[PDB]
Amino acid sequence: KSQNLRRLQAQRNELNAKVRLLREELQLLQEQGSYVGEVVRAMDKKKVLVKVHPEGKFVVDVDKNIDINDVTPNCRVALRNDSYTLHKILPNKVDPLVSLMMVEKVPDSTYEMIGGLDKQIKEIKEVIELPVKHPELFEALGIAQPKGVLLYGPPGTGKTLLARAVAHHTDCTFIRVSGSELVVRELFVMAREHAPSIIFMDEIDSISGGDSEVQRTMLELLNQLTKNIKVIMATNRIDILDSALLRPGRIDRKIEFPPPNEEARLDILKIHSRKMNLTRGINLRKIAELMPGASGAEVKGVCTEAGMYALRERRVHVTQEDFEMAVAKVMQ
Amino acid sequence: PLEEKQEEERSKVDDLRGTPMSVGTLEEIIDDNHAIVSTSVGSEHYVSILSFVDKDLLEPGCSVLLNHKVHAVIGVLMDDTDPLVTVMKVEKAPQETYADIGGLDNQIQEIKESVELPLTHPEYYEEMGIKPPKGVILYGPPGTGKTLLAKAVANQTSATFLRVVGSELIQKYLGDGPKLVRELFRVAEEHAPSIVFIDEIDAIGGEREIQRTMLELLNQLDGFDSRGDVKVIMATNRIETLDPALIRPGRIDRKIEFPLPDEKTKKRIFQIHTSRMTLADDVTLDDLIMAKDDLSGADIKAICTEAGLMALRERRMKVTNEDFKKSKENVLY
Ligand SMILES: Nc1ncnc2c1ncn2[C@@H]1O[C@H](COP(=O)(O)OP(=O)(O)O)[C@@H](O)[C@H]1O
Ligand SMILES: Nc1ncnc2c1ncn2[C@@H]1O[C@H](COP(=O)(O)OP(=O)(O)O)[C@@H](O)[C@H]1O
Repeated sequence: KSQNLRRLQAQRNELNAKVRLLREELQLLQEQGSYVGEVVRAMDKKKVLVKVHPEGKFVVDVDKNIDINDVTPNCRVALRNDSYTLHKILPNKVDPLVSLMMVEKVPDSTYEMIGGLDKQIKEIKEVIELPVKHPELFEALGIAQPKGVLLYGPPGTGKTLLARAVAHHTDCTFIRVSGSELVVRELFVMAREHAPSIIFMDEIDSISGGDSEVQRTMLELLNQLTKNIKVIMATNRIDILDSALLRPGRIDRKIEFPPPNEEARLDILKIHSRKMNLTRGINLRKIAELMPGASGAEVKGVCTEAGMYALRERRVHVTQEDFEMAVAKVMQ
Repeated sequence: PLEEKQEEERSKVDDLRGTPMSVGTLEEIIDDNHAIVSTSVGSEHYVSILSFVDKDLLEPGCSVLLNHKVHAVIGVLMDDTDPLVTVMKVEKAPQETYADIGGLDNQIQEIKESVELPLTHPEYYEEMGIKPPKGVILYGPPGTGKTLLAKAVANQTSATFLRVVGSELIQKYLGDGPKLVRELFRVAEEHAPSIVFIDEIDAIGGEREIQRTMLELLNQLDGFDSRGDVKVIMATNRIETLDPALIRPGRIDRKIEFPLPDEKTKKRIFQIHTSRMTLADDVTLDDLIMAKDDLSGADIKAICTEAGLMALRERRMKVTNEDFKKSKENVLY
């Protein structure tokens, strides 16, 4: 009876604690609201040098139960409620590059679905994960360092996707400085922090000193250089670029992308056709029959258009002929 | 007991200096007891000063800091938050020596005095009488010594080593450009002594922003005075292109150049890189001296790199000089 009575004591004390923090909860919410902001990190006795959201600066203190030793720069959390003194830490809130990756969301996760390129992936995997994950045979083979790969090919067919895929089999990173819209030399710090990184470029001539300037601008810092960062430049033509890049070896690797032949186009059209429903049998060769100058894209386009040409008749299986009017449509 | 009056600060003074102190950029210093401060908002504030603060960073107006409730100049802006974060003020040096350059020897000797000898033995000149000369240009054909190698070796036995390039000098947005070399020769000037590299200035790709920018490496080089501002070393591939205004053998002093290789440095510079490699049986010069009827300084770097890599695809640290031929056709053919 006393044991069961103390079980009832546990029930009554639990409900009484509920009414504790509800009662002092309704008197509690009459207090203040802490601010929030990124910082440049401390130097001295307490210290922060914050920059709060509306107006970006102050130097504040830190409470006893905060252990100013771990709170590192660009890791926003604050509480200087009224007098301006810290309390605790919050969600790291995605650092800088997390921004220009998710923002330029251009890079689309890719892995091994490259449509019939094996010499190309043998050569880029020869010079993009051997200088990262096995440096030991380079520091005993007498080689200094391989860095910088130029991807010249037709528009399409290997760009932004080979340099994506072998960047993420290796789980390296994939920084793209293609375009300078909203923010050089500061990017190197981010790459250095990542430790290992891969920088990618832009290819515009048609689908004066565009991005060969930054290209070398980071080969000047990259030549003497905290070492496993590998620039990648994609261009449509090898002849259009600078004579300064024509400086063997400034581009330790000139990988070549041909336009796809018959069987490689049945491989890429095999994969993009592995995106959807078809039927009991296609025998995809007749579509590849007129592949003649095609392009990587010229394959994703016709497979989506074959899907839509199956969608127009409210039909749930992509037949043979929707391919034939897809590739027979896009000859424009 | 000299450390007895230090603890009065944290009970009478740090109560003033130690609150949600605000930081606002300082302005025109009215005389000693006051100052004006535009805060973070834009509202000016005729603040007072502090007695115990050892004021040395008054320049109208680097980001001074303030008090929150009352307004003053409570502290100063150590942790400067250095503009041009990534300009290569080298702390971890690269890997080049007096030996691995090994080719052009006259030239590295001349730059070795022209930069290094006012540092490694500065007691020639004032005992002799002359001034030390300013920075050089060192132009050349492409790959003729790595122009940026005899400056890199001029790095690694000296003090700080600040660089620039034609690309950091020119600008897109700008309209307002010649700022880069304002505060590049202001940060450069401040170290006393640091060497500034106008890496490959060649200015190509309206035009008048480039004109004024060149006019400010020109004038901001030599306007009225200079600190220890040797190291203005300019690498160049096109000496006949840039405006001959830089050299008034004042703005740009004594300058040193080179023919591309000779065969003596085809051998002597060929056997530096492959000294790291493992080929030993048929190291040759017949495939090296008259092969390309002069091959750059790099083409031998790329022939060693592409040679060992091309014999490294088939996984052996062996001595094959027929794979070396596939490296030759592979890199320059
Ligand atoms: N071999 C291939 N395998 C898979 N996709 C390819 C291939 N070639 C081209 N593509 C298509 O190209 C697109 C990627 O664009 P990308 O090739 O980077 O442009 P560019 O051709 O300008 O480099 C993808 O949607 C992809 O389906
Ligand atoms: N002892 C040497 N002789 C000739 N060339 C060299 C030597 N050491 C390095 N180099 C090459 O010089 C290049 C860097 O400097 P440089 O040739 O002046 O390039 P650039 O002239 O384009 O600035 C590197 O590619 C390097 O392989």
